[PDB]
Amino acid sequence: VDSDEVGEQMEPTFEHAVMEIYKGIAGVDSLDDLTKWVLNSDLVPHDDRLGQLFQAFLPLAKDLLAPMARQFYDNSMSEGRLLTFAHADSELLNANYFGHLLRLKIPYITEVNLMIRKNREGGELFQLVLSYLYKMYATSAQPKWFG
Amino acid sequence: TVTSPYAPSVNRLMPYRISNAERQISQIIRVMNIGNNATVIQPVLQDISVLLQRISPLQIDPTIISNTMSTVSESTTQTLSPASSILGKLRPSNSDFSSFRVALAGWLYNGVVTTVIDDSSYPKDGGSVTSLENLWDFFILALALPL
Amino acid sequence: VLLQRISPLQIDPTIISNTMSTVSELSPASSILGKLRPSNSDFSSFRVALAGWLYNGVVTTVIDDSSYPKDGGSVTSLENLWDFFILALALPLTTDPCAPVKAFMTLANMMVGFETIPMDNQIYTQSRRASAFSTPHTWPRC
Amino acid sequence: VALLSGKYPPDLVTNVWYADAIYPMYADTEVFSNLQRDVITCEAVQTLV
Amino acid sequence: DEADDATKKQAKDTEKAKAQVTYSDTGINNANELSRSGNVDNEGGSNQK
Amino acid sequence: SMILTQFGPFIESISGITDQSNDVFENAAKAFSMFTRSDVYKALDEIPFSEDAMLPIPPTIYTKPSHDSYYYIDALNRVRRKTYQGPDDVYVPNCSIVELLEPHETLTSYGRLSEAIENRAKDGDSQARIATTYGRIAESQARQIKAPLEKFVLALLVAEAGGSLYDPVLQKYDEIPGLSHNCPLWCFREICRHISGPLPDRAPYLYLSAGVFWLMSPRMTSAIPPLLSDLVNLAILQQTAGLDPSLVRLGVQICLHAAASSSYAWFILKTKSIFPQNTLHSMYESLEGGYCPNLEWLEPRSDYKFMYMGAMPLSTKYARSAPSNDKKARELGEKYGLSSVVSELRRRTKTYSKHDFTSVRYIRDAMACTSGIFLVRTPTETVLQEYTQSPEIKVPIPQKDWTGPIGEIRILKDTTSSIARYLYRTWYLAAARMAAQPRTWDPLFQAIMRSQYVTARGGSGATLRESLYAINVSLPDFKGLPVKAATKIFQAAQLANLPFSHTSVAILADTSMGLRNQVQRRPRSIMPLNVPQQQVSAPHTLTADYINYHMNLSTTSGSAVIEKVIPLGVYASSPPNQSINIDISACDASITWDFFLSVIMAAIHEGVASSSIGKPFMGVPASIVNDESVVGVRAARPISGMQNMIQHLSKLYKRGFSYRVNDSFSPGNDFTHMTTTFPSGSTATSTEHTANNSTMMETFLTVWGPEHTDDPDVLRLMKSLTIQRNYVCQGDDGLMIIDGNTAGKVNSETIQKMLELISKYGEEFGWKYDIAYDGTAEYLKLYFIFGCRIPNLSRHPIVGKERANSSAEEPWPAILDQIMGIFFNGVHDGLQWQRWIRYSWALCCAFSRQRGYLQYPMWSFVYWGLPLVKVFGSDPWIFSWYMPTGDLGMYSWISLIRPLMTRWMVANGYVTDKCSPVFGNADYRKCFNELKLYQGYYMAQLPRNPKKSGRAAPREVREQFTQALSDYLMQNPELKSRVLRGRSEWEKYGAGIIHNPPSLFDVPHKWYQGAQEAATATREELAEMDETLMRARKHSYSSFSKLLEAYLLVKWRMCEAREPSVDLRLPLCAGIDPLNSDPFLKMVSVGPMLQSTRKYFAQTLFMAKTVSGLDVNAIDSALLRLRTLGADKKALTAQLLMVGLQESEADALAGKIMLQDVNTVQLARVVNLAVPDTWMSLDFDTMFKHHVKLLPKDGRHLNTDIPPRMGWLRAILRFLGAGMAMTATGVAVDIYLEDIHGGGRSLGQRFMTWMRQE
Amino acid sequence: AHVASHGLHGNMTLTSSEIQRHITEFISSWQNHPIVQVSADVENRKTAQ
Amino acid sequence: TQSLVSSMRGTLGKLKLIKSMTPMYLQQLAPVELAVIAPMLPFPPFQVP
RNA sequence: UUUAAAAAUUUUAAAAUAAUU
RNA sequence: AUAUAUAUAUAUUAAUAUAUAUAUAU
RNA sequence: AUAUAUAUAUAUAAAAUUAUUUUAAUAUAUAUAUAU
Ligand SMILES: O=c1ccn([C@@H]2O[C@H](COP(=O)(O)OP(=O)(O)OP(=O)(O)O)[C@@H](O)[C@H]2O)c(=O)[nH]1
Ligand SMILES: [Mg+2]
Ligand SMILES: [Mg+2]
Repeated sequence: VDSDEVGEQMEPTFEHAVMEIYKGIAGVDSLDDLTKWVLNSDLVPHDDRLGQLFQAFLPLAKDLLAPMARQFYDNSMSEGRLLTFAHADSELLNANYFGHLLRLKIPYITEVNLMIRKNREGGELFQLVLSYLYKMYATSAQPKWFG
Repeated sequence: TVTSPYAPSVNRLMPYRISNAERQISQIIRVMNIGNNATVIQPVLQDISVLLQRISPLQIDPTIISNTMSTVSESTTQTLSPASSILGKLRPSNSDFSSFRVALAGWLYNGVVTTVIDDSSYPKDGGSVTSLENLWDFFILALALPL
Repeated sequence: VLLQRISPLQIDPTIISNTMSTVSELSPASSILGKLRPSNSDFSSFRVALAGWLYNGVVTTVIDDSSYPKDGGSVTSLENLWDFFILALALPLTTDPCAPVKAFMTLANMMVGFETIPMDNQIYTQSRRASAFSTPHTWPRC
Repeated sequence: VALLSGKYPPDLVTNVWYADAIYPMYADTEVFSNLQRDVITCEAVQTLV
Repeated sequence: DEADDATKKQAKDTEKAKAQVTYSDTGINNANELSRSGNVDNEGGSNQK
Repeated sequence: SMILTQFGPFIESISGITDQSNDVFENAAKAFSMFTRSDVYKALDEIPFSEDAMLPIPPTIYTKPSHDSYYYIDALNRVRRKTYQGPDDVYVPNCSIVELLEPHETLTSYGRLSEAIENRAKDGDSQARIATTYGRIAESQARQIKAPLEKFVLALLVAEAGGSLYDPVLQKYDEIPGLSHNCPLWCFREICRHISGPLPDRAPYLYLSAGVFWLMSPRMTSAIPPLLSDLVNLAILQQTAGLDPSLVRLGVQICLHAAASSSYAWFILKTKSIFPQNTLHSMYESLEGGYCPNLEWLEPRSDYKFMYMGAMPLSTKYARSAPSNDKKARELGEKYGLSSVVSELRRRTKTYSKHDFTSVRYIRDAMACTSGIFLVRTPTETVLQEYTQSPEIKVPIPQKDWTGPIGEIRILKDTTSSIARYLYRTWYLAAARMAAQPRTWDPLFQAIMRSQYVTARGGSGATLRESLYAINVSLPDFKGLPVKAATKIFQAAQLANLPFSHTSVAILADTSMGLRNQVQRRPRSIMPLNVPQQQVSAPHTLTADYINYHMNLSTTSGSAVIEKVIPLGVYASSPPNQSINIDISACDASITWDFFLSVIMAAIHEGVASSSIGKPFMGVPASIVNDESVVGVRAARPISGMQNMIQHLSKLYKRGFSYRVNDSFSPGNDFTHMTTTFPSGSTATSTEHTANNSTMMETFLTVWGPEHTDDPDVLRLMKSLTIQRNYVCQGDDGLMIIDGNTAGKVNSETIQKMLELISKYGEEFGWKYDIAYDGTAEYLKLYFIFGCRIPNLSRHPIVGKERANSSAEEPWPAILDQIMGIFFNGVHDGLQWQRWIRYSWALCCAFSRQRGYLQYPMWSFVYWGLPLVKVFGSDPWIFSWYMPTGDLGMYSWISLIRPLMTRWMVANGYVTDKCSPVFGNADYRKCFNELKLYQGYYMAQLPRNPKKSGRAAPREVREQFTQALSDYLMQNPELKSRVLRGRSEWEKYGAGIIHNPPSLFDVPHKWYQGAQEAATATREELAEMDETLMRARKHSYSSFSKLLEAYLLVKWRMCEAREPSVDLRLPLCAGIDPLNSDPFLKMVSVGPMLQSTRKYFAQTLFMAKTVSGLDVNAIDSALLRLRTLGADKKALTAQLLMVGLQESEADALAGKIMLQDVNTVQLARVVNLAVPDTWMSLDFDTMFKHHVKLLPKDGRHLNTDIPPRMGWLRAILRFLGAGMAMTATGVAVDIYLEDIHGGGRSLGQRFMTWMRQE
Repeated sequence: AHVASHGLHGNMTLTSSEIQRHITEFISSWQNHPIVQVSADVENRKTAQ
Repeated sequence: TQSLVSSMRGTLGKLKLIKSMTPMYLQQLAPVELAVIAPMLPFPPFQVP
């Protein structure tokens, strides 16, 4: 099961739902201005601005993604054993996931792939800020070596 | 410590200063409005009493008297217990310990209020030096009168 | 624990009961052991005090605050007499330098109202705690 | 019984105690308004006379 | 009001719920300070009309 | 007419007219038994109700839709409810019930679920499963009572037939309206009528042991059982509590609106706060006067010592200043159509402007009118609604504030910018100080903590077994044992000879499910953790305990509630002071790994490291693990046993828990569910919750408050508060006292702003504080306003009894305990004393006979505590309920009547030529046998539970079981060496003085029995109890107990009324006012409880701690038998060794035993005289000390003299004085010793022979 | 007390008469207490002034 | 009382001559054990006079 | 010369009733 | 005739669900 | 592949605080006294 499947099956999909998050900020007026207000002229965004953004990103993840996943993973469990991926253990914990929960990790710098790959929804900067938000929604625990 | 500003003012108008005659006259009037009643002056003493209790760092507990008395040795085969008699007659009736603060607040008013000790506190129609429970009454009155 | 596997001594508080159980008769024969005892502290504190002798440069064993007569002795009492006796026996085995002045001021506190002595100021009056002392600057001139 | 049994808290520092026990009663200003009443009382008495 | 607004803007600029460098409610007594409002004109009279 | 013609003598007897007697009692009980439900509803038909009880009933209550549209089926084959409004509508709906029933064979108008539907559902059909789930759940909702409602209604008619009563104190008949103004009875009768219709059978369903049979009528629904239970409760409360009939109407209206809605329990759950929100939380917007208590809290606040200092008058400045409760209350009232009721309450409340008895009675009446039903729903709905909640963590700990891993744990960097650092510091210091204590390193403490959780209650041993099976490890089964199967004793016996690395795989095993309903709250949930999971969670609970008891020290756990917790509310609600009520909503679901458990585990893993460097904890090895906390270094570092356990516990907490749900109400639901909610069955639960509560509040006030608020007022308010002087918490709930300064009550806007700061503080790390600031106290379900406790009568439903399963109830005589409990619950709530006593008389007959019959004489009920009325030709209503229960109570009520008691005997025949010292010449020995006094007095003392006999298991397997259990208990060589040395020393010295000296080898022989009696009783034991009761009834008795005989030699003298101990104008408990004469006089002349006087001779020789398997009785008797005979001290030391103590510790205990001469333990063991339950609220300590005088009134007598070496006798004398004084109605009086027949020395010798014979 | 001392103290039993006796004895003390004598809850015009 | 005074004096007199071996232990065997344990020890002694 | 203070310990392990988290 | 206590003696150990096998019918 | 009757076995429901009540023969026999 792809990692994006549980978020793609929504009328406004999840990433589209979070792209409209710049309205809650005090003033941004556009997604590019959001990516500029968050991290400065490299990655490692401003922690305070990232926190102000996370306080808005969180209710989208607790009230929409968790209820949708709680049904999607049940429907998937009904039709056989499947190997499912996710972006954070909190996704599989809040949505009450059954099975073995294996955290994992890769020996590379994953943040650079978010600039290498091109044809993704929203700018590459938005994909990267989204990855930061998932990493901030992560409930620190040992990822333990994908191999 | 209160603070006042130090700079060119704006010419306030705070009319709060009056002579001594204008104050003694009102004192005479409000003392004339209080003579002989005793239901007009009791609540003032009660209010000052509760204020004294709230401002004072003093506590009251009869456990001090209990522990002090418990160290004297009394015979088990007797008919009179000096330590056990004062402990009995040293518990106030209707369990009110207010009379202390009320007497302490009556010091501010001896021209219109005279705090006397109640007739019930005396030895009930003549004492007798041959009576232990009746000798503790003299002890209590002697300690309590000077206040 | 090393002193445990080594030492031949072994404590027997029944000696106290044997000695006290031959008095005919507030009862002095029922104060130290049967009453005034922590009930959970066995005698590891003893050999911890013994092991503290080797390390008076970094560690300074002192008598706990909770083993004093609780704000005044009042020698008229009996439990406080026993408390004084036990503190006076236990103090010499510690390693802090102010054990003697604490042993003196325990009785000085207990005998307030009966006997008086001149102190150094009005902060460390005779009615202080014996444990509030323990700096060499706080030993009374008297 | 009040005279015989008294006690202070073990952490009593007098200045620190009174510094915040006495503060809340000097933050209200009813005492200053109790003077204009006396002004008007004296004015009324003199006007009647 | 302007001191309060400056404190709030400072809190927003430093991205905190409460600004650390505050311009209002300092320890100083500044009850005589003024500013320029639209209440008074150039003659010194009020600006009701 | 009918009830009168049946039992006029009984009406006369219990109504204080005719002297009571056993014959009228048993005849009335006959009338109760031989009596039918049609007779009940006909008797209800005889009542000519007035217009006052009239009321418009909604007709929609009867025509209801079908159940099919309310349910559906999940993608996981789970039948679950379809919510129509909100995610709360998952309770039983209101639907028809007739189309699913098949006619019962005997009673052709009643029936249960058709077997066709059940079988078709068992085959696997959709509609059949849905219908059977609906039927079973409706039955379970209708089974939540303790007996058939018609029996309670009959008892009510019995009691009320007598009419009004005469007050011996107020000298007048009380004005309580008769049954013709009781609109609950009217609604009950009208609903039963309109449902029955033309059918002859009148009961709409008959409650039975197995299940309920529904009356087959088209006008039937599933809401009727709870509605009828509500109406019965309201009727009984109005008749025995004097509720005014103007608020019972509103209660009945709300119950009707509930029964007319979609679902009943859901409406009652959404509408549970209309009476409190409009009466208690809105009182006194305008004060004019009244008195409130003046308590003063003593200085070392942490110990909870108080002192009452009189009543201070109230004034206008103390009026209510909390924020208004108007807009929200009217919004709630409008959303559900209850706007007229809300407006009526909001109007009637604004007319009380004086803190008075009448206003507190108003609040009590307004709050007794809320329904007291046990809410019920399917288990698969509880598990799917509660366990899906997850924390809402708005400011998580940054990922760059965790070091590398050390096994399963990461450490907080010391330079963290978060707020979790204070949590980490608190738990770290607590763990270090806990582990530093040398007590936690002996085998005895290890063994005590091991045996703490080995109980006879389930622990889901199955999944443990089948998880150990998955790694090819065997386990004994012990085939043929009469012991229960699902018990932690069974698990422990299995897991004796197993290394930790084998059983450690069973730490990740799942847990079974438990359920339990409540009043006005969703059905509880439970999870029992197995033995390994309870073992590995030892450091967590130990550190939580150390925090609760030494470091933070702001809690009421471990303290007596009625001596320390009641006057806390009395102090925190008095007017100058104020109270804020803080609660954490969903506390279990808010404690997870991402904020709390990770920090706590790192803290407990680091703090223990210093003083446990290589040692094993409770049977856990000293494992190793590599760490990466330091950058650039990666080295394997040894750890301890207490750290190995934290490793395993962390790898359990990280994944969450998996619950195996299998409900017996829906066929086809046995799924498994996985949550992150913290369990509610762990040993460490209730302590860590309160530790976290206190820690977060203190870090609040010390750090987070001053760094986010700017106004000087809130800063000065948060700086003057500390958790140890202004905060009290226990588990979830909490309380924050705010003292009043000299200017009066603290300002309201500042307190509000602090409250919203607390609300913002909770959201950063998950918690959701439910804060309530409105001028009333709240703690552990105790309400207070202006220092007046207000009992919540809706929380104690008279008829309600809870049954979270489908198992049948315990057979009679098991219900008499519940009836006595009903009486006592009525006692503690201050009901009208005459009315409540009479109703309890009428109710203790209906539950007295049942099938070759066996009947209780009334004397048994008088022995259990129920106070008499008119026995022996005395005055009506002389005895109060404060008379204790048992021998003391019997002596108390006898000695007050003894002269008349004997002259009546002599006046009807009973005469003999034997001058008894007690009763003179009358022959009590014949009459009391005739009057059935001895019979009841000795039948009451017989147990009413089937004593589970051993079923004679095989010798081989039983020996193996007990041996493996003992091996589990004494696991390390040190305990075994201690006990073996003790046995050797005993056989050297103590051989002969005792034959079976107790040791740590008899613990398994008690665990084995405790596993036995957890099973079900057998018909043999039931018949045995029945025959034993019949035998004990059919003897001929010659005297009371020896203790009561010795008691009856002492006489007393009622001299003077003691001075008042509280003002007669100060309300201290709502409902206890001059209208309630006897409780008022007792309270005002004795005074409330504010002291600590526990343990009136609970002395014993064994002052140490051992395993929970052992008993204090055996060791105490052994030490007493070894100290009275005067053996060598080596015998005492050998006993204390083989009871599992260290050498030095055992010898210190021997010295203890040698001190404290044994004349006191012997009496304490021979006599059983304790303070009864009802005296807990009064000040009995000063009554013992000062107001029961052993020197009689006119001096010495030569009879009351007591020898110098018999001091224990003064104790029993003070007993008898206090009991005889408290039994009589009116005010408590000074009682003086009068005369002891025989003499002081003779009575002392009588007690001394008994003390010696041990 | 007259009628009670009439009645042969050894042969006393409970009675409404005894209840009334104790109640009157009890309420005399509360009536004669001085704070109870001089006290009130509601303010008068003069005290409010 | 004189009885209590005599009992206290007798208790002191007997406690003065209690038969304990801890003092002779401390002076004869304890220092030998400390000296025997001192060399074989992870953290050597650190003393001031 | 006779009398007398006597110990206020615990956290008491399990089974039933009631209150609560 | 019964019961209580005294000394001794003796024996003595204390509801829903599922699985398996038998039988009868299809 | 199934249905019914029978027999056997198995699984399931917790922790804590508070207060009250109960937990040294199992039985018989001889000699002693007493009560009914
Ligand atoms: O059925 C449970 C009820 C609670 N208690 C224990 O009390 C603690 C808290 O109990 P709860 O977590 O159930 O209270 P709550 O959140 O439902 O409060 P509200 O939202 O209704 O306001 C838990 O730790 C649990 O162990 C259990 O012993 N029994
Ligand atoms: Mg709740
Ligand atoms: Mg709760």
